[PDB]
Amino acid sequence: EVKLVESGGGLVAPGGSLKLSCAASGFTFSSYPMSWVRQTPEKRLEWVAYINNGGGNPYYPDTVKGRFTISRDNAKNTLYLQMSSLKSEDTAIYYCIRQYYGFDYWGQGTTLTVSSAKTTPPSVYPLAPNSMVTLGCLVKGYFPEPVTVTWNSGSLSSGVHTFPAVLQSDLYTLSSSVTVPSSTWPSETVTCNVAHPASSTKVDKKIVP
Amino acid sequence: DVLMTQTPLSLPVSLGDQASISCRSSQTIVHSNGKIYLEWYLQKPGQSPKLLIYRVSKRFSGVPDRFSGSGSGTDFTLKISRVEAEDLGVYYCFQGSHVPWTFGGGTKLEIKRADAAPTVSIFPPSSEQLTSGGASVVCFLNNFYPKDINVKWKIDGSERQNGVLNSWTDQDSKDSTYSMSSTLTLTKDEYERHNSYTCEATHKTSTSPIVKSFNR
Amino acid sequence: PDTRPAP
Ligand SMILES: *[C@H]1O[C@H](CO)[C@H](O)[C@H](O)[C@H]1NC(C)=O
Repeated sequence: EVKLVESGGGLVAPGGSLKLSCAASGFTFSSYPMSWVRQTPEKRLEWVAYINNGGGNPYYPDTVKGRFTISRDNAKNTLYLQMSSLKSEDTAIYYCIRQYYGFDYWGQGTTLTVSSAKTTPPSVYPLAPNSMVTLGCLVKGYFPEPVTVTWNSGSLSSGVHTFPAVLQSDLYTLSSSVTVPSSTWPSETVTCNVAHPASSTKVDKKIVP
Repeated sequence: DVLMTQTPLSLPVSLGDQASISCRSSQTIVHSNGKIYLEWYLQKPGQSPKLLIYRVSKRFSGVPDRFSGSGSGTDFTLKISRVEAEDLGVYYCFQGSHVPWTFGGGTKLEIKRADAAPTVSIFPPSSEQLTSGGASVVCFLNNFYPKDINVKWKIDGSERQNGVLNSWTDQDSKDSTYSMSSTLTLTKDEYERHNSYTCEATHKTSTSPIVKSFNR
Repeated sequence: PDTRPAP
């Protein structure tokens, strides 16, 4: 199936260190070289590391050379990226990649934020008010990004879109909208599930009329 | 380093029509072995990038026939022959011939569709937030096109501009629309000194605003 | 042959 699952992201002070992990499955891990690519808040893509199938030829751009270290454990089917002397410019989503023809398969990514600020978990507020009804969730006052918002633990996938977070006064706020048939609600329960990994926090808010 | 420069920055296109995305390198990008490692990646809203094309013109497995890459020297091109709504997102070129490997800046592909009016919903503050001392009033303007839209907040019939925060989605791949939310933030003390709250959306689909209100 | 060469 080929699945790559990154982990270890979060908030780090300037000058600090942090190591990312990536769980590889669905293929013969030891046969393929691997790369890390990062995407900055400006949505620019930067390649940051390469390593061959056997764990050799570690290569880096000069922007992270001497600070970043790629490594792998072919027994555990894991790829690592140790970081140190972190700067503001390292803040990004970091993607694990199985490489062959090009960057063939990308993980979903894990987020590093380099900042002196402190972690703040979100407050989550329900939004409640015809054959079709629109409900919502207000996710207010968190730092850093990201949060993931899901509805009924994933069951409600259609009729859902989440608005980009905006920074005001050093905290993020976003909203998520879901639309269901009037029959569906409040006859049956509709719950907003918010995850903030940097604070290791999960909130479940039911939408009551 | 090799600089990869993309053209245009944004590209509007109708369904079934053709799109062309240009890439320009700051130098030749032929590897020591004589081959050119120019790659095309597509990042759809909310997703990781995905490979479409490597070696200038070779489609990665699964990529439909309508994606075609070409070029040499410093000029390279991606063509999409019959754009489908699912093709929207940001396209990146990439050179893998010389180190450091480098990406272009990206070209956003936008789908043109028929003008569509928003579906407006206004929401009052929750009791949970009112206990924290704050009071956000929220308005969703959902599933409209084109992206540009105006929202006006009114408190007891009077316009209110300060404390408003608006946020647009990326284009939806299913229906090719946009949505946006408007959040008016007030203190608890201020919210309870008034009763009538209104958001009205003005869109090019009507000179008449779409008005939604609540009391208390 | 088609794979991107190592750095
Ligand atoms: C491309 O990568 C593969 C995967 O290991 C092999 O190393 C192959 O030798 C490479 N091909 C070229 C042209 O260097």
